[PDB]
Amino acid sequence: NTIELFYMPSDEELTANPASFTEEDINGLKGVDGVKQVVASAVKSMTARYHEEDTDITLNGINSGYMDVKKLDVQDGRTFTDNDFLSGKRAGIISKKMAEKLFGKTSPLGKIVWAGGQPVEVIGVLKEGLSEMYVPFNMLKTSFGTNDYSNVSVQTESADQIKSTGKEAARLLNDNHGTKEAYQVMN
Repeated sequence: NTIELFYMPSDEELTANPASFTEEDINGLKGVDGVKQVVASAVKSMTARYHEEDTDITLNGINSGYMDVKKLDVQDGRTFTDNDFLSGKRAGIISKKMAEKLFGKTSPLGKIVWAGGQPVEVIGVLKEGLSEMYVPFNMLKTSFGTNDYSNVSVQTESADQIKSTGKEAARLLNDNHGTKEAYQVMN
């Protein structure tokens, strides 16, 4: 019962204005009829570093709805709290693979990993294939200057709402951005 929103401007759209979702967008969507939850992330590739070890990782800056909806399961340590998202703490939850690459069999919990030159305390390792770390989206703003989400889905209350909620959510997006039909769900 989730549907993803995409940004694809038409030629009619591009020649009026020479994938971006704002915080305003994420907050608006939550109030769209039929929306149970908003699933939002900013996905970026970069190197992560601990001591003498380097690996390439996926860093996901997410909102509070993302964990909610995604069956993301922490095996050791803890998951994010709503205040972690609020304050944008320098806190990260890492996959088993990236923990193994950077730490081997040593516990990563409490250690500082440097992602793209930014320090992040590992507060959780996920249940078990990819090297990826999750951090509060608000941490991306201050640390990397990332102020938009790259990927957004909405979860509906029921399956029969997808078509209409999806459409409404897409219109809302277009209206916030002043675009005609750039934002859309699959028809």
